[PDB]
Amino acid sequence: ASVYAWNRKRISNCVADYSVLYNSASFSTFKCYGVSPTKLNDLCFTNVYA
Amino acid sequence: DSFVIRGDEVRQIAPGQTGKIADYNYKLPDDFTGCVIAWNSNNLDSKVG
Amino acid sequence: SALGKLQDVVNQNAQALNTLVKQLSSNFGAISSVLNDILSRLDPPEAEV
Repeated sequence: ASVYAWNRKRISNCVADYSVLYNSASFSTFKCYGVSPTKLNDLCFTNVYA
Repeated sequence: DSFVIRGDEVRQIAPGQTGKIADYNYKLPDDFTGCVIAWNSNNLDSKVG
Repeated sequence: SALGKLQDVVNQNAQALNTLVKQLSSNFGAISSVLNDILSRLDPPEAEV
């Protein structure tokens, strides 16, 4: 979607492997703010939105 | 410490950085003292092929 | 209220202990008041702060 009408998708009831996001070189910017990128596999979350 | 990297990877030669060459190629300590020197070498370290 | 002086001393000491225990719940400007949450969420360069 466009930036004025940005698409929000809910993520729930799944096990997420974020290690394939850090190790992939396809992303020019992979920047996390309130959490370390490498600790994402060790934590549990709810209210995940993309 | 001398090496050759990309143009966009010069930000990763710093303390406390998250990056690719920072993690698997060259890591700087958090308490690092010293200077990082970078200069373009397209004229010497590149080939047309 | 005959024995108010001793009860006053006991209440002051207990209230000081309760305030000292309560002060652990404050984050003091950090992201969380729990040390385990910070150590499990962040890299040491920002977890140090």
